[PDB]
Amino acid sequence: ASSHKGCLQLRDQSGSLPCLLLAKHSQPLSDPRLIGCLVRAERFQLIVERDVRSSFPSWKELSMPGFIQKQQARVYVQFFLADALILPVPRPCL
Amino acid sequence: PSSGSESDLVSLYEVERCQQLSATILTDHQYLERTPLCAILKQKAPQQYRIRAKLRSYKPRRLFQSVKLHCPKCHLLQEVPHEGDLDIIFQDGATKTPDVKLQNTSLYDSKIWTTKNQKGRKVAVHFVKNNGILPLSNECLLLIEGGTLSEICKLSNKFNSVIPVRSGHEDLELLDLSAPFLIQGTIHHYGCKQCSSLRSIQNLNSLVDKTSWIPSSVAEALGIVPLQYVFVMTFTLDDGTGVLEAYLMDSDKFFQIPASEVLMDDDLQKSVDMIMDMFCPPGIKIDAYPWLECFIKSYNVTNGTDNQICYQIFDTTVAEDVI
Amino acid sequence: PSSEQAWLEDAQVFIQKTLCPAVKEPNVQLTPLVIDCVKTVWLSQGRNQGSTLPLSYSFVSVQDLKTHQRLPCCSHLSWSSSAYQAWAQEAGPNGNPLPREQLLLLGTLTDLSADLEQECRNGSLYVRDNTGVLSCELIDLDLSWLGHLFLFPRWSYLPPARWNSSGEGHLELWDAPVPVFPLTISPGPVTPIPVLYPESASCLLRLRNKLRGVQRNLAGSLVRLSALVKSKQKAYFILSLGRSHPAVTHVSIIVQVPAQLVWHRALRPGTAYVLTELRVSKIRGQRQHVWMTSQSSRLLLLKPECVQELELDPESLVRYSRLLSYSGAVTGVLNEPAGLYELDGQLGLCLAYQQFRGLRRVMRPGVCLQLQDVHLLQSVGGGTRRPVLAPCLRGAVLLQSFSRQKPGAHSSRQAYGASLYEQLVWERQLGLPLYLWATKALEELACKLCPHVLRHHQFLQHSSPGSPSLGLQLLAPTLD
Amino acid sequence: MREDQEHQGALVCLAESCLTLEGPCTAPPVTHWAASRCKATGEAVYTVPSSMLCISENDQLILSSLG
Ligand SMILES: [Zn+2]
Repeated sequence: ASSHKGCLQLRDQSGSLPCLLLAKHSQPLSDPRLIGCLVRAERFQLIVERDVRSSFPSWKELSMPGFIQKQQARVYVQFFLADALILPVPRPCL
Repeated sequence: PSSGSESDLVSLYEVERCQQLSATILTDHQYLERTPLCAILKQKAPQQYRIRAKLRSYKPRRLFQSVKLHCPKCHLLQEVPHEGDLDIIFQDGATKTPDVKLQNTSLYDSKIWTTKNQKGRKVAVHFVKNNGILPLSNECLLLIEGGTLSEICKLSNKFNSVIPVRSGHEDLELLDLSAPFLIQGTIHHYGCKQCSSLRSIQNLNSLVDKTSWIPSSVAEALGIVPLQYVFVMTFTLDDGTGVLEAYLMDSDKFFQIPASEVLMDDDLQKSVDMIMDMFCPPGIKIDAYPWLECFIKSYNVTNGTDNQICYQIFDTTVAEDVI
Repeated sequence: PSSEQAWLEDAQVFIQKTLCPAVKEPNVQLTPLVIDCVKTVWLSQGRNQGSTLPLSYSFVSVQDLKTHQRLPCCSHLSWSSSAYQAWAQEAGPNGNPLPREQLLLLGTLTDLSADLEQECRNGSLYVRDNTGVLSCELIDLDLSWLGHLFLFPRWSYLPPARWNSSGEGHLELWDAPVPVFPLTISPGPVTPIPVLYPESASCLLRLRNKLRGVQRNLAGSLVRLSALVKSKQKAYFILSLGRSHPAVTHVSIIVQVPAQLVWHRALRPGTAYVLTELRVSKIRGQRQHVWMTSQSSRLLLLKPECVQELELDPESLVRYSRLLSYSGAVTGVLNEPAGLYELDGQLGLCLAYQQFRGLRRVMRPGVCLQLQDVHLLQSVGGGTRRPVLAPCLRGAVLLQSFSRQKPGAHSSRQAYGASLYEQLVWERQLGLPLYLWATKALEELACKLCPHVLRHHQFLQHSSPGSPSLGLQLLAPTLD
Repeated sequence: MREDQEHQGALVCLAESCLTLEGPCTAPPVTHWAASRCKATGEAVYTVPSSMLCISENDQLILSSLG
């Protein structure tokens, strides 16, 4: 659970990826005990949200590229906790 | 800036006790309680502290600039000469004429050559003798005048250790302390001109022995203050509570790499580059930079009249498994 | 005293104390013997162009070496850096060599390990002096040398490895040892030994009933042999002799007495041998019987006057291994703790399905080897490109030559976790085309987690009831 | 004199075989940092005054006094 925005983030080498759990269909995740662990997920979905802000004059130009002004792209995942597996990193020690 | 305003938040540090494992261990003063960086800033200097941080950045990034020569007697760093400098020194010896009374003595004997095609360069070699007798190669101290840096280096890879010299009217003398006062295989020894008061080769008679040729011993005999090899760098130690810019200045402690040989051995250079790019991986966010625990001291400076308060690292080494 | 005389008196002290065996006084009569050995090998060069006594070289004990040294080192005894290079870089081009060092090694040679909890045979071999004991490896070994005391020429030491707990180096040898003890000429088997020839012997391997009268000895050319197999207590390895080849019959045999285990190191294929004082056994469910060694068995080489012959698919990817035998040189490593190697680069080479452990501490680029009866597979799993050899117990691995190349660097990313790959193979019993991928996976997980979120020797440790290995749990659902 | 001349000649052989007796000079091997420095030559090198690096022996004293 990240300090800046609360949003549950997945973090591993090279960076991070936001996520959106759900305990089970139509019920939310509910115990803090689950922060810290490893979750192995294989039946999941990957999303995007293109936030283009082009400036096309007419429908004609839609055939061309020379009118887009900006671009961004949210990206994140979502899955139930009936599918993924939780693994508790055994408290690291020598 | 649309995404810049968010990056200004997304790149922030996080807190002070994560899951991930430290990257450095302090060898001493482990009993010391962790002191937040902010708490330190609000206090006077000097003082000892034990902290945890992440290297937000480090200097110099161009890591071939991370080693220095240091003279302890006058505690003042010294830049390392270049090979071009050594060549500018040695070039003046290539044209010198050997003297007959400097050839064979009770202490050293010689052999001469004239290298062809090399503008008529003159070269002379002298072999120091133990108790009047030439010792085996592993203990054979050899002297050169007219040899180039590469030649004296390759020759020092073979003999015990070698001293560049020139024809002194009384006796052989170091041609220039800008050149090595002793080159020992991969180690070029340099001295502080401001603190040295050198002597001639005959003064090797002051040595306790003529077989070990300990660089310190021969330096003292030739009246030269040997310079120390050290790593020196400064690091941006971020803690979230605050960010601190300390100094590093040591020989073979933290890195566990010989600052004396790292310049001439490529494996060590690969190793140090790996270590620094591991503490500070290229490009990715400090969000993924590893924690670094260490022990630091604080002190005053006043080089600009007053304050210039500063911090230096001590008694800390990279963990074993993360090398 | 003179330089040569000082060298000689130093050698005198060294012999007396470091070398002179506890069984015999610090006898000075030994010193001329070793002096003659060093003189012989040194002057017989001619190229030495040296003093009568090689003053440049020096004397080093086992314990001395053990404490002091930790680099790889080569005593290419009595050779110049030119001749050294000519030998070292014959394993080239760019074969990163051992260093040339002027040391002399003198010691007793035995199979007996330094441990006395048992006999501790384990097919192991060792050098022993008054100071310490150290294990060794020896190409084209001669067993007669057991128990004898020698000078060792052209010898090399490999240091222990950072990852390794036992922290033991080992010796490698390039030429026969010279005994300090004067030539111990001894007689041989004059009488033609009564042995069963391979046809009658094999008929007996089928008809175990007829083992009477004809002496329980054997002879023939070694056609087939296993690697040295180990049970949890028993250790053994199987061999087979043929009258010729292609021959109608071959006589399979098993060595199994612990004291005899060392025998395994000596034999070589094709060469013809003689075995003695045997029986035939019926191992559990192994209906094709084999000859076996007794408390009194002995093994010997075969010689004409020394024998007395005695006669009474794209649609179904299930694909086939091609049995063969091969030789060459490895040229790299792809995963030392698991066991993958590149034979001349052209052909993949695993080694997992052996007991294997004995080969680890040797195997490195520039090693020359021979394989007998070894499966070859193609189009293997994990999308891997090259073909792959993969010895198995019914085969055996043989050294052609030690490598002049020194070992490479340590790095936790590469060096750890052998026990885990091994545990997979033997507890789960995968098939190689799945094992290749079951490597590439853990090689990708330890690229995310380790060392930062978790260190190798926590992640890859062999799973134990006291704790499951994360390097096993993560794979389990896909694997099982 | 055989041994003495042999020894002095070994020394002289090392020396002469190392000496460029004739012909032009040659380039020795160069390591990563050395070649990189040479390529970067023209760069102003990172450096720090020794004052900022604990020239204050008084602070050193009262520091070592601390427990
Ligand atoms: Zn100075």
